[PDB]
Amino acid sequence: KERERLEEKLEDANERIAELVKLEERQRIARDLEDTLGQKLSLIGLKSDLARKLIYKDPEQAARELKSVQQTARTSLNEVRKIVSSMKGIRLKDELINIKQILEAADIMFIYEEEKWPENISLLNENILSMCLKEAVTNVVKHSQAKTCRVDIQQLWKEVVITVSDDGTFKGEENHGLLGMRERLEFANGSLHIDTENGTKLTMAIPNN
Amino acid sequence: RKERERLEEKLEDANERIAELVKLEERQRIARDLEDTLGQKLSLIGLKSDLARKLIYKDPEQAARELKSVQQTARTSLNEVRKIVSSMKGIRLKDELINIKQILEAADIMFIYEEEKWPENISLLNENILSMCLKEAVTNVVKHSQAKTCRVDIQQLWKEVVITVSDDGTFKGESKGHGLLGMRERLEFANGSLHIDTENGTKLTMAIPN
Amino acid sequence: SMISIFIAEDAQMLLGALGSLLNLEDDMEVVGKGTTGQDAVDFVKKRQPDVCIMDIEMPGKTGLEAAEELKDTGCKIIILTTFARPGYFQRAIKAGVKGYLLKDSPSEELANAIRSVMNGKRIYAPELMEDL
Ligand SMILES: Nc1ncnc2c1ncn2[C@@H]1O[C@H](COP(=O)(O)OP(=O)(O)CP(=O)(O)O)[C@@H](O)[C@H]1O
Ligand SMILES: Nc1ncnc2c1ncn2[C@@H]1O[C@H](COP(=O)(O)OP(=O)(O)CP(=O)(O)O)[C@@H](O)[C@H]1O
Ligand SMILES: [Mg+2]
Ligand SMILES: [Mg+2]
Ligand SMILES: [Mg+2]
Repeated sequence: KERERLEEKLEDANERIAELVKLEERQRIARDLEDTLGQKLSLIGLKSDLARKLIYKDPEQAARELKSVQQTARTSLNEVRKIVSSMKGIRLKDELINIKQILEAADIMFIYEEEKWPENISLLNENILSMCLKEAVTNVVKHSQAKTCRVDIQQLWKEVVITVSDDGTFKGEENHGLLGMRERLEFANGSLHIDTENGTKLTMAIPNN
Repeated sequence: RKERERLEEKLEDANERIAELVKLEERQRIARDLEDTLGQKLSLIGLKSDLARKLIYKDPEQAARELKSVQQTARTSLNEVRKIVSSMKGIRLKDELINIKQILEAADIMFIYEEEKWPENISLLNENILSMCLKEAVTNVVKHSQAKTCRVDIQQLWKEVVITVSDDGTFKGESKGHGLLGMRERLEFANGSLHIDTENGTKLTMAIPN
Repeated sequence: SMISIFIAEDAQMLLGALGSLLNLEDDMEVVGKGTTGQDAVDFVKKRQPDVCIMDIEMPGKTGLEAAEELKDTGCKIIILTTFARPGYFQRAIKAGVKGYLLKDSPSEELANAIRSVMNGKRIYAPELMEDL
């Protein structure tokens, strides 16, 4: 079919654009990593070279150099641990704690019962769901005037489904955060649906396993 | 008339949100790779340097062997970071752009530029020549112009990259081995050119094939 | 008198450097080396060393999976990781590991944790406990 050849062109065009955004980010990270770990690694190389040169000539000096190499490597591994943790984004279990604090501070009863917790969700999809969960609850606090908010997070079939419902009143028109959440979920081949009859209920799903 | 302008901001922002997700997807990928490569190699470096210290007196030949491996692992570990850039073209000039921004800010001269306009498909040699010339054009602005503003434009026009460096100071010249002759000689050897306007401050126009 | 140790680490450079660093101790001996979680289960069930040094991410069976299979053996398992990834700590305590340390620990601190583990103590790195 022609529909297939055109979908191939569509996939490739999206891919070309994606590769450019990816590369722009790749260069930014490369600069930050070189800026920080660059000198540290170079110093390690130099001191370990100098230390080798002194093994026989001045073994005490070689030992001093190796103590510094050891220290520098340990502290650099610690910079890396810091970086990797930051790069991995937001964890859904941590976002759950944020929304409990927010709802309690807003005097809205928070109802959550751990059931079917997602076993292996990708870090990216976990970060997207964290963003959406934050926004769904921010909307409850800002607009609903609810006295109760219910959050369910379940692994159902090959999707992670989060439902956020409240007993307040919907304030929007028939047709920002709502478009933002729908766009971010749909980019991840997920979905966002909303019920505005008995308060407001958002159902967000994202593929997983 | 103005509901088109307000509609294009929704388009720009929606594209931006999607871009942020692709950026984050890449960020997570690099984070896994770092953990696997760099993380492993740093743990090894720490261990081998510890073992090597333990052998200084006991077996100095073995300590030397360990230190050769530590040296190698550290060098390759820096090359991994250097490699995760994906050996891009456009870097040298992009790094010189950062140098001149720091230099002009330190000299209290306003720097006017736009990063969205820096050619990528330029040869590494011609990129290095333009970096040299851009450095010197800005060094001259700082040293001689007494300008309060410096404007740099970098444009891909036809089959050339054209860099213009202008300032609002005053030209102080009326020579052999100095920057102006040097830039002109180096550019001309690469089949490029250097032109100068000294009426409203000083404006250098350097072009190089691409 | 001599602590018999089996080392499970998929990265040969580190597996060899750990064995070299531990064999320098007067009261320790590396009785076997493995690169997978199955290698650890096979040796510990057959040879029964006092201690088993176990990396987490290895092919076939992880060190955490291997630790679960050896939970009710009399072998004291010490886990070694570079990164403290979420759930690793909770799975380690549920599997009953006696130590959970960082690979980059100085040899002096690693040998000390092996002695403490042999004294019946549980040695967990503060970095690795998922509350700072
Ligand atoms: N849980 C909820 N309860 C009641 N009304 C809600 C609601 N969530 C959203 N709304 C309504 O829908 C409108 C659109 O929500 P949206 O999240 O897109 O923007 P916003 O008004 O919260 C500002 P921003 O999203 O940038 O923080 C809100 O202004 C409000 O009237
Ligand atoms: N941007 C600028 N504004 C004002 N005067 C400038 C200028 N660029 C150059 N000039 C003038 O032209 C002269 C020649 O410049 P040129 O770059 O060749 O040598 P120089 O004086 O900067 C030493 P060198 O180039 O080795 O660093 C300068 O001495 C100065 O009087
Ligand atoms: Mg909102
Ligand atoms: Mg000059
Ligand atoms: Mg490993």
